[PDB]
Amino acid sequence: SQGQCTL
Amino acid sequence: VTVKDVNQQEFVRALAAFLKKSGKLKVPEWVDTVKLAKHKELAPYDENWFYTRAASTARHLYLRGGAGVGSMTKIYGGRQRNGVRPSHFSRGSKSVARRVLQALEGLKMVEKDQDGGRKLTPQGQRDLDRIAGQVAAANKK
Amino acid sequence: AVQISKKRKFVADGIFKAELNEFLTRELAEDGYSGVEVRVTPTRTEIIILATRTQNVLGEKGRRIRELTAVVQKRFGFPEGSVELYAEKVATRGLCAIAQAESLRYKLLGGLAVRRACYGVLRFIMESGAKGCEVVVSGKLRGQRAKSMKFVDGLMIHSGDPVNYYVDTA
Amino acid sequence: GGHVAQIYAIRQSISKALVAYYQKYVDEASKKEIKDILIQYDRTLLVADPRRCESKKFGGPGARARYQKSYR
Amino acid sequence: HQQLYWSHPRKFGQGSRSCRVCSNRHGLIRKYGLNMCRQCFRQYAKDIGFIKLD
RNA sequence: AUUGACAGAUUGAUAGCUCUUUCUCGAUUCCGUGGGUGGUGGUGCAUGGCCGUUCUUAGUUGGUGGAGCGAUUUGUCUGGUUAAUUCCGAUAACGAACGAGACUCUGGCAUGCUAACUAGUUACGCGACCCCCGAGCGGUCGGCGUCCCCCAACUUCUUAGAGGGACAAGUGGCGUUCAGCCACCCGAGAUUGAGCAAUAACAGGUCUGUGAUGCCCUUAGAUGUCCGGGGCUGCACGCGCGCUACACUGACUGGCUCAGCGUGUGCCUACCCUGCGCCGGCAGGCGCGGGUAACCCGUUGAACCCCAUUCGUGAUGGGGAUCGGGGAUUGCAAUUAUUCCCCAUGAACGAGGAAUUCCCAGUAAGUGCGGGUCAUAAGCUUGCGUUGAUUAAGUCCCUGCCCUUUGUAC
Ligand SMILES: [Mg+2]
Ligand SMILES: [Zn+2]
Repeated sequence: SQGQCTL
Repeated sequence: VTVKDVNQQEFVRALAAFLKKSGKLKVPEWVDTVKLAKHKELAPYDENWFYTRAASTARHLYLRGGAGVGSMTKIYGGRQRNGVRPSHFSRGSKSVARRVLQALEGLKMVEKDQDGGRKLTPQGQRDLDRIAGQVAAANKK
Repeated sequence: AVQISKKRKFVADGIFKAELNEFLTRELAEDGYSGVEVRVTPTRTEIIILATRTQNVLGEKGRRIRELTAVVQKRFGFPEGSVELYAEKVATRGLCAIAQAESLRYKLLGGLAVRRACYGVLRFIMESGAKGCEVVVSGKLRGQRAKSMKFVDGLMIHSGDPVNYYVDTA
Repeated sequence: GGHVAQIYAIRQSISKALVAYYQKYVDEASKKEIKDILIQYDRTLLVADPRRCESKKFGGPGARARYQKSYR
Repeated sequence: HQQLYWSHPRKFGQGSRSCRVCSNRHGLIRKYGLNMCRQCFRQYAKDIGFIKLD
């Protein structure tokens, strides 16, 4: 939930 | 050819060997019982350090003229490690190479300058150039 | 003084004008002192005193001026006749922020109202002509604890390089 | 300079010395081709890098870093 | 008397080195021999010639 | 009325401060009564001055209009965007203003200008040499001079004055075709770092920064001033920032090649930077000089770094804590070792559980070296360098700030 990947 | 187009390490080694072969450089009484630098923890590892350092010193004097005791001590400074405390810088020693520059004076390759310091004589410059040519010839063949 | 370096000369000189500027602030409290400009010449330097009550500065045929040249000569290591002093008047008194302060100080010494004198010294500035002003008084007055209040109107910018030279503060 | 800095200073020196000579005295068609080859290989042969040392700022040993602090 | 009063050698003394306005013996500055406390120069810096351009 | 003193005893005092002895200056003192003094004593919960944090984010105030009986509010907003109520748009707001911004400080550039012996470059007439026929427009010199000179000019490199260049300008894409965001070419650089930084809230800290200060407090057995010694470092234990290393990319020995900011002989203040030469194993000492400074240190020949030898996984020359002896250093003085130089004893230290901090480009980090401190000095601090990479161009998952909707006797 840390914006690591890019439902 | 000049001394620039030859390897500095091999030129110093060749000049040190030439000084050993001649055996006319003045040798102080304290031969192998003193340290070359203040920062060192041990005596010099190999003998003929007097000849090798005199070989390098003559090369530094060739590049830059008018160099005295204060100039030389800046050049040969060493990384002084004081153990627990942060390490600092230590200048080169004084007395030992004063015997070296008296040795060069005895061999007639240095001359006192007009304002101070020692400057290369024709005899010293000629010797440094021919050994440089021999070094280049040896490297080529 | 034939062997003096520039860096220490200007360092002693900057504190030289500062020493006189502070001393004349302490001295001419009732003369409306604002500041001093120093002209330096090899022959004979001159120093000007900026104040509003120039008549009181003279006193009696320059009694205060003549006594001031003597103490400056005796103290600051200057020979006889090497330093001369003059008195000038502030061109725009209202825009000299020091002036409105030394009027307020003597109003506080008299015992005038805190708000009325702040608005009075305020109202004196736009009639002279100014873009903005802000006077703040903080501290204790006939009571406990210390209160700070401000009195500002007009365009009054605090932030930026222009505030360095467009703003005079005391 | 330094050691890597001085080597690159000398390397860029001879490259733009050849470019300047090939600009002023010989055909400019070859001046364009040698410049194009130099740019194709590495642009740093001609450009001076803008990046310089960044002044330290108080509160930490490095310019950007901070001196490690604890609440207790 | 004269051999005891102020008989302590005044030279080479830090406290005896005191600012010419504040007479304080902590945090003296002697760059160009300025004889000026750090905070006292803080307030007169714009007067002496020092301005925080950087 | 006083002040000072030799002599013998105490006291550490060659301190008439005291005890016996007497001498010397003379209205300047002394004794009581009022009354200022001084304080690095206390109060920062009296404070004035400042700095810091909420905050270095994006947030705050009139005139005229609109909503209200009114205190007041809209102006400052569903939405999109930016680091940013900045900007764009629906819109009762329009003009504005404060704060970002903008401005100011240092480095990024023309073969642009002005002109700089307190600097260099190219040559000029030399000398020292190197090969070699006398060779060659040969190759180096920071060795000579081109301010009493005709024995030449110029500023590219060393810096000091002024001007544009980088403004999302040009192409493409996303975007309510608007603000704005990204790829790209030419470009010294397509986000280069810093100072100031709106009102106000801190019972924020400083009375030990001033002859800035209120009040109280010891004032002649002073909490003043004067001297001396002792500790501010003590030591069982816990806490912060930090340095040294736990090794082989290592360390030792010898050689080789590069640095800039910058202080450098002082009113009271004696105390500066150092060069050259000699003596000494080393800190160090002696004689001779330059610099009040682009002129001397200094072409600041600094350190891992580049090369060659040794040790080779052994708490192993490395890690070097603690102790002894010898000597110079600085001042009056070094013991309760300022520090430094040589021989010495030579413990832990196999990268350390939780649990946190700082860091995105010349960054971190290594590694030094200046200035602040100083009689002598740094393991502190601010800066200047040389070497010098990956990680991400994202969110609020954990800890906190901002905005609105806003319960709320606060
Ligand atoms: Mg002080
Ligand atoms: Zn002072």
